[PDB]
Order: sequence, then structure tokens, then C-alpha cells
Amino acid sequence: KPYPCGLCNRCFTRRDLLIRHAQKIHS
Ligand SMILES: [Zn+2]
Repeated sequence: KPYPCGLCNRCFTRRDLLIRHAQKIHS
């Protein structure tokens, strides 16, 4: 899989978790 977040300096596991991370913290 695929999922770097650009708001908090990161790399990742599930998709749904990145969506719930930005859609729960950033916007
Ligand atoms: Zn973040």
C-alpha cells in the first residue's frame, strides 16, 4: 500500500486510517 501524510511528517498502514487521521485532526 501507499499513504504519506503531509501535515504531521509521516508514512503508513491502512487508507481508512489516513482519511480518519486528516478528517479527524487537520481538516
Ligand atoms: Zn497528520
